[PDB]
Amino acid sequence: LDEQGEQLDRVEEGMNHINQDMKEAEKNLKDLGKARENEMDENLEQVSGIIGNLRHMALDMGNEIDTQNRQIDRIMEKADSNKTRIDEANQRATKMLG
Amino acid sequence: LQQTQAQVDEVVDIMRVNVDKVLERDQKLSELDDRADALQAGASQFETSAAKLKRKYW
Amino acid sequence: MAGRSMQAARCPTDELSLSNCAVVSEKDYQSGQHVIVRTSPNHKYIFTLRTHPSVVPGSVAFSLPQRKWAGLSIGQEIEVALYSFDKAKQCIGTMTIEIDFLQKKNIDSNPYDTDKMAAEFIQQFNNQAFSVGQQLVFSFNDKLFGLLVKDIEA
Amino acid sequence: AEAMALLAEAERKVKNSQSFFSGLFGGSSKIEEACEIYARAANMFKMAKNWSAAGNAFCQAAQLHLQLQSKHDAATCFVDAGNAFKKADPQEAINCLMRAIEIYTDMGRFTIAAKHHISIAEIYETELVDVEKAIAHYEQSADYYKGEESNSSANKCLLKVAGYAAQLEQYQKAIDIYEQVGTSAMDSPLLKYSAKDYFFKAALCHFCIDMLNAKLAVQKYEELFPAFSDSRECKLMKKLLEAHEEQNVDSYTESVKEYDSISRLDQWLTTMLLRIKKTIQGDEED
Amino acid sequence: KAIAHYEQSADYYKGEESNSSANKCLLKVAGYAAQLEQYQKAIDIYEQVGTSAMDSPLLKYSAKDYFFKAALCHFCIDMLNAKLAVQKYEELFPAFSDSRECKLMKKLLEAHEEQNVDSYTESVKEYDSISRLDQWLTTMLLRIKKTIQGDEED
Amino acid sequence: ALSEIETRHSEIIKLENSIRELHDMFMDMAMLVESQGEMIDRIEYNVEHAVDYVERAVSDTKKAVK
Repeated sequence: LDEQGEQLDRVEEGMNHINQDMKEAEKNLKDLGKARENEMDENLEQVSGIIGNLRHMALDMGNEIDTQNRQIDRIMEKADSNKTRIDEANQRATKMLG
Repeated sequence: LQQTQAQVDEVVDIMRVNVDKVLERDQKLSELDDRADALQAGASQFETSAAKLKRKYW
Repeated sequence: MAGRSMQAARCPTDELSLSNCAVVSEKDYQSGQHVIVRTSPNHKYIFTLRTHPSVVPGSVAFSLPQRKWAGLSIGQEIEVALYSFDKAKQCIGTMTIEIDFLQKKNIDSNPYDTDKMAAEFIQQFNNQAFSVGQQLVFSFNDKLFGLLVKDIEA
Repeated sequence: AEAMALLAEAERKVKNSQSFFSGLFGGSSKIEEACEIYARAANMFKMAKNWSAAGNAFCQAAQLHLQLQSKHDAATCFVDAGNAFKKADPQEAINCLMRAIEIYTDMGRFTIAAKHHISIAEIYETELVDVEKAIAHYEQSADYYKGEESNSSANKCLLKVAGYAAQLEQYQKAIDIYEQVGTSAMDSPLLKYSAKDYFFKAALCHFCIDMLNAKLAVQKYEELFPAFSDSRECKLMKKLLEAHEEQNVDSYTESVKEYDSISRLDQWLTTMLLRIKKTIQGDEED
Repeated sequence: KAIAHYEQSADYYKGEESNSSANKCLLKVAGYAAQLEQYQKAIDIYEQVGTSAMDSPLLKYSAKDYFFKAALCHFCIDMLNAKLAVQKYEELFPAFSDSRECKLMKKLLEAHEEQNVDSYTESVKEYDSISRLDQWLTTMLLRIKKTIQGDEED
Repeated sequence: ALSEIETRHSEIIKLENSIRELHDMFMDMAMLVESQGEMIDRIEYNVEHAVDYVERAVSDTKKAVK
C-alpha cells in the first residue's frame, strides 16, 4: 500500500506537468494560428499484544486510504479537465490547416 | 476471556469498517481505469496530429 | 528398439490388472514381448507387454501395482523400448516373494496351501519379467493378495 | 428534437462530389462538420435511452471517419459502440470490438486491445455463452498481457481459462497453468500467502491424478507443510486422497466438512470436490 | 552492473523526488549487496530510507522492516549494533511488531555473543511459524550463523 | 467446574471462530488489494507512457511554431 501510495505520488508527478503543458500548448496553439491453562493464558497475552498491533495499523490504514482517495479527488478533476483540453486542442490545431 | 471477546468483536467491526471501505476501494479502482484507458488514445494520437500539422508551416 | 515415447495409461479391465503385464494395444506391440519403461536417468523399470483390444494405439496401460511401484499416472510422457533378456543368466529358478493380503478389510485366517499357489503362480505369470522388490497382486481362489518380489535366482 | 433529422441532414452532405461542390478542395471541413453532426447524434441517442439505434449511430459516426485520415477516434467510437450494445442485449457490440481489435492490434496498440479483448470473453461466457471462444480469448489476451509482461492481468485471464477448464474437464491443462505462475510467486511477497491457494488449485485438479506429482509439486513449491493454510491444502489433500487410496468415502465426507468448519468452500472448489468425489465413489464400487 | 544501474537510476529518481524508486532501487542494491559484498552500504541505505520513512505519516510503518534489514545485517559484527539502533530508533516497543525485529535481536545477540546455538536456532524454530521466511532472510540466518561457525567451528 | 471447563472449550472455540471471521475478511482484504496492484501496474504503464506520448508531442507542437 505504501509503495503504491507513492506510486500515486508519481501519478501526481505525471499529471502536474501534463496539465502544465496543456494549460500552455493551447496558448501556443493560438500563437501558431496567425498446569497448562497457564500456557493457554500466555497464548492469550500473546494475542493481547496481537490485537494492539492490529488496531493501531487498522486505524492507520483507514487514514491511509482516505489520503489516497483525496489524492484521487485531485487526479480526477485535473486529468478530466485536461482530457477536454487535449481533444479541443487537437481538433482546433487540425482545423487550422491551409 | 469475555473482555477479550468484546474487544475482539469490536475489531470484527473494525474489519467490517474495512468492508465498508472496500467497495469504495474497488469502484474507484474501476473508474480510474475507466479514465486511463480512455486517456490513452487521446494521449497517443496527438503526436501524430502534430506530425500532420508541422510539415506545412515551416 | 528405437524406443518410443508412450503415455502411461490405466489398465482396461480387472482381469489384466492381476497379470502385472504392461497392457497395450494389438496395433503397436505384441503380447509376449518385453519392454523397459524409462522415466528418468535413475528410473528404468522392466515390464511385460500384454495386448488388448481396448487400448488406443500410442498409449500403454498400467495397473495400480505397477503404477504404485513405478509411480506412474494416466498421462505423462515416458519412453518405452523393447528389451531382450539373456535367458542363460535371467531365467528364474527359485524366487522368494513377500505375500500379504491386498485388501485390509478382507483379512481372514484360513489356510491356503502354497504348494497350490506356486503351481497357479507359474500357470498365470509365465513368460513375464520380474525385478527385485517388485510388488503386484495375485488372485488365489477369488481372493486378492499383494505380492512383493523379495529375491530372484538364476 | 432527436437526431433522426441530424443523421439525414448530414447524410445529404456526405456525398463524394464531382462538381463545383468540391471545386479544388474536397469537403474536408464539410465532412468534419458532418462527422461532428454524427458524433452529436450518436451521443443524444444514448441520452434518449435508445440503446439500439444509438450504437448504430456510433458505428456510422466512426464509419464516416474511417476513410478520411484517421481510424483512431473512429476506433474509439467503435470502442464506444462496443460499450453501446453491450449493456443492451444485441450482439452488434462484439463486432465493433473486433473492429477495434483489428485497428489497435493492426496499429501497435495491444494494451487497449487486451483491455477489451477480455471483455469480449466476459460476454462470450457471461452473456452470449460461447465459452470455448471466451476461453480462447482469455488465453489469447493473456498472451498479449504477457507480451507486455503485465502478469496478473494474464493471471486473471488464466483463472477464467483454468477455472473453467474444470467444468470443461481438461484437468491435464488445469494443472498445466498454476505451476508456472505460482512457482514464480514464492519470490514475490506480493502473492506468497496467496500462492499456496494456487497450489491448492493445482493440487485438487484431479482427473484422478494419483501420482506423487501431487505429493511432489507440493514440495518443489517448497512449502512448510505446517503452514496453516497448507493445513487447509496439504494435509487436507492427504486426507482427501489417502481415503481414495483407502477406498473409503465416509471419513472423506466427514473431513471435507471438517475443512468446511475451518475454511468455507466456494463454487469452483465445491463443484470440483463433488466431481472428484464422484470419481472416488465410482472407484469404491469396483 | 545491474546494481550500478539501480544505483545511478536511483540517483536520477532521487534528483526528481520520485521517492518511490528512490527508496526501491536502493533496497534492491542493499538486499543483495549486503549478503554478497558491501557492508556499510547496508546500514547506510537502510538508514537513509529509515529516517525519511519515520518522517512521513505514510512511511513510518514500512520503517520497521527497513531497520530490521539494517539490524540483522551483521558485518562480521558480534555486537549489539542492532541494539544501538534500538536505543536510537523510535520503536515505541509497546508496538510488538518490532519485537519480531529486536526482541528477536535481544535473544540472538547474546546467543551469538555467548557462542550458543540452541537459543539462536530456537529463535527461528519459533519465528518460522509467526513469520514466513523468504530466501533472503534464511540466507541471512545462515550468514549470522556463519559468524557463529567462525565463533565456534574450530 | 465442568460448566467452566465446557465453556473454556466452547466459548474459546467461538473466540477463534470470531478471529476466523475477521481472518476471512482479511485474507479477502489483502488479496483484494493485491489484485488491485495489477491495476496499479497498468497505471505504471498509463502514467508515463501517457507522458511519453503527450510531453513528446508537445515537444513538437510548441516547436511547430518554429
